[PDB]
Amino acid sequence: ARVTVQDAVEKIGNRFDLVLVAARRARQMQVGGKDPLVPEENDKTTVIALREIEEGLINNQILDVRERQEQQEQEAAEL
Amino acid sequence: KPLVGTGMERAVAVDSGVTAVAKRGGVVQYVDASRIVIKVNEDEMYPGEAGIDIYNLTKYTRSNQNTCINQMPCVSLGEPVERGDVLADGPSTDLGELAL
Amino acid sequence: QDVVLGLYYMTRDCVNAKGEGMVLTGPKEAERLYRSGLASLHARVKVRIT
Amino acid sequence: TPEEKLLRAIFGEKASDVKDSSLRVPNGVSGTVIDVQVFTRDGVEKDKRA
Amino acid sequence: TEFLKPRLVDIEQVSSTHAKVTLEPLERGFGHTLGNALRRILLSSMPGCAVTEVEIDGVLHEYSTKEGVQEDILEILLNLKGLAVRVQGKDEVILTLNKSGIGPVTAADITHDGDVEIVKPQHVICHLTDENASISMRIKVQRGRGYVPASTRIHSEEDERPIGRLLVDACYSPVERIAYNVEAARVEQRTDLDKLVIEMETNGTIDPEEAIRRAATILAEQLEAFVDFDPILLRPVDDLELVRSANCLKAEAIHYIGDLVQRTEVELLKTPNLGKKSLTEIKDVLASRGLSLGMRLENWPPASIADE
Amino acid sequence: TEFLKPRLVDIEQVSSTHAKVTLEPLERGFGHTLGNALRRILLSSMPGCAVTEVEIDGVLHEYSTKEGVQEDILEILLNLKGLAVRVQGKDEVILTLNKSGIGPVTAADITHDGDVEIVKPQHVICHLTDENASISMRIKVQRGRGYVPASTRIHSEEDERPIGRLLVDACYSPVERIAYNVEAARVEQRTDLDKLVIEMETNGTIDPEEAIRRAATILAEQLEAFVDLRDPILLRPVDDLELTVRSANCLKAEAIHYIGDLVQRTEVELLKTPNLTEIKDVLASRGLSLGMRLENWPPA
Amino acid sequence: REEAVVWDILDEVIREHPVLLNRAPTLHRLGIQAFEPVLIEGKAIQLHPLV
Repeated sequence: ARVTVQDAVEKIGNRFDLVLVAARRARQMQVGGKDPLVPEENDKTTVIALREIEEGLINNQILDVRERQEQQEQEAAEL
Repeated sequence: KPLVGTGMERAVAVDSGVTAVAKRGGVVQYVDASRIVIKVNEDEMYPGEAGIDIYNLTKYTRSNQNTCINQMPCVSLGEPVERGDVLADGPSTDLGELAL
Repeated sequence: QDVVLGLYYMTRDCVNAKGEGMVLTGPKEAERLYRSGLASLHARVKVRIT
Repeated sequence: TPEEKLLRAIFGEKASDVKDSSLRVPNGVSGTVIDVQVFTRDGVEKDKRA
Repeated sequence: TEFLKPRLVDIEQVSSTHAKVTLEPLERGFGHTLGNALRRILLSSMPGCAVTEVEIDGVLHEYSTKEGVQEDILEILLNLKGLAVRVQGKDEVILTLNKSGIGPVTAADITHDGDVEIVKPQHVICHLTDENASISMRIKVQRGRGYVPASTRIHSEEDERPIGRLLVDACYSPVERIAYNVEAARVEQRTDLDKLVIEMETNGTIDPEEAIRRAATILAEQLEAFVDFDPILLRPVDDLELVRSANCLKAEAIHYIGDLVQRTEVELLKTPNLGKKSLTEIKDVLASRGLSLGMRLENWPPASIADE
Repeated sequence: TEFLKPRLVDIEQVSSTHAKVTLEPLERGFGHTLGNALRRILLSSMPGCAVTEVEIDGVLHEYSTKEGVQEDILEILLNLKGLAVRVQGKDEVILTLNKSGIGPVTAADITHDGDVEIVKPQHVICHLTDENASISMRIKVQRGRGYVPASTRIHSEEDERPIGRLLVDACYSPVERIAYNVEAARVEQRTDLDKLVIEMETNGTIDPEEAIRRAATILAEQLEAFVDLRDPILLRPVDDLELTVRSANCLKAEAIHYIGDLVQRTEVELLKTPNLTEIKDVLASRGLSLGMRLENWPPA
Repeated sequence: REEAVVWDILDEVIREHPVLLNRAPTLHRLGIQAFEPVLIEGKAIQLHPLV
């Protein structure tokens, strides 16, 4: 969170993928125009993403499902 | 002035080339915050010249390290002045003593 | 260096100060005592902790 | 460049053949000016201030 | 002299015995001042009633033991210190405590009257081990402020008390532990001033916010000799849940509320469709919608114009 | 309860610089309450009158030198901090000072005013040495509390003063240094009762009785937080409409500056000019009309 | 021009914005550690006593 990253690497298990699951995650509010799922708490998005992980709703896999289903709502939408 | 001194100041402050050393003596005739007019003692005097000395102090002027070198008077109006005195102080000097 | 003196001054055992071996009920009221001047820091007592 | 040329075209602004090299205070300095000193070349004219 | 008086912003209360009462801002040199100048009150000078004297039958001193009791006499003396009480109108009340049964002796066991107020009835005072023995003691309550332990109390009580009468370190003040701090506070150019943060936990028999009212009075009383848009408003007159304010406005080329508010009800009512009863159906409209007599409209007409 | 309220008792005024105030009654511990809590308030927030802006003719800046004066000019500004002057009513007084010939310009060389009370007129300000030495300064005196340096006034006021106005920092605080003691007060039936002497040593300008009357005035008001509290269209000009060349030849012939000045007139007040459907087209779009009367106009 | 809103736009940004502090010679891996600022008004850098 604001001070440490222990309680999120208890979930992720690595000191670099917690950066990498949030390097992927924390662009969607800078230029992606989206909103988080937790209470915002006036936070900069490099910890808003860290909040979403350490609230147990995000690992690397569950990010990969919302990025798949976005593409199959543009694929037949053209046709 | 410093309270725990070492008896070295009024030799090292004098011979530092920053104060005014009384080559001759006499009484202070004219004293100013610009320069000092002193009149030569008559047993110190010479039959050629009249015997009136002037020392133009060097006011607010830079140093190399961008600090200030102003010399300051410390003498009084109409007072006896020995030879070899501290007529006008240096910048960091107090009455002839080093005051860092 | 600074705190490691002050911790050593805080926890000490001087045999003489005041209130040697009196009763206490909590470390809150231990700080009722020293802040009142009615005791000292380093003086042995009989207490309760949880 | 033709954007600025159009800005020249709207307002008719004619920046001359003159270019700025003004000696300014290094920002973050306070104080008071205690001397202006002038060194002019030999034979060349002199101005009203000097 | 244009002093920066504060406003209290907040209490952060944890439970019914605890609070953190912050503040911002003060000037430098009064934040450290007040946060100490109250702490000398809450230690020594807050008036309350406490347990003072202790009388049990069949005892001689507290170093001794009592069979049928789990604990020591000192630990039972310890409990009455952690006991909370409130004598309302009297100035010296004595109570009794008699039990039987296998188990603890909670603070319901005191024979009280209506002027002595225990806040914590679950407070155990003794434990009976087996059914045989029992506790029968008498305890005494006195009023004062601060703290006096029984060391210097017997230096101040020169009574040659008979054997069997005990004395505890009285807890007169209600404050159990308070602390305070100083952080920095900002006014939008001056980031030099100091906030006040105070942490406070007291016992029962009080509100944790009532003390800072009560104790800061007493320091001050010492000083008195020293200071001496709407949706149907986008909608014509036929659809506003009314019917004699609808049919007779559109026949002056005002088909809507628009020029109704600029035009004057001395002429719009003088036209041969309205009159002296329409002002109940225009001015009551202008009560809820706020518009005036002659008002300039910000954005009235859209592209749509129609009728019925 | 058995509380006891104090009285101001004694003003044993030892000097015009050195003083002593006793105080009684005080209970146990409340000596350390009211011995301490005044002292931190007393050392900072006392309003006094102090020198701010000394200005001499013929001296451009604080690093210049003037003849007939024995002293350097910054040092004379450092002399002029130590001035105790008791001013009563206003907050700004401009003293004036003159002298001629040999002789030290001291603090007894001011043309005095009525509510001006110099405390210490014997203080040395300068030492004129020449016969044609004639100094002349134009000093602003103010009245304030706290500390202000020179650079604080600089950024806070963008308004540019004339040259030669040589500032001095604002040492307002007219207390110097205090101490106090806790001894016993002799009241018979209450033998624990304790007295308090507050020796106050400072400069002039302050009667030490009123120093504490204002000091409790400071403290007893910060307890009051505790003893109580627990149209853009209207100003739009004529050229924004991309309006027709014939009617802009007329609205500039009918001498109307703003659109609020146009609707100050009505539709009838436009028809007399040669060379209504256009304004009835465009005013109905962006939220306007005609015939609307304006009052309390213009608002500049 | 050091204008009025300039501070309180900066004050929003440096909240939850990390930063580095490095001392030469950074003689081991802890010679360069991240920090988070809390803006003071002054001219020098205040450090935590256990770093």
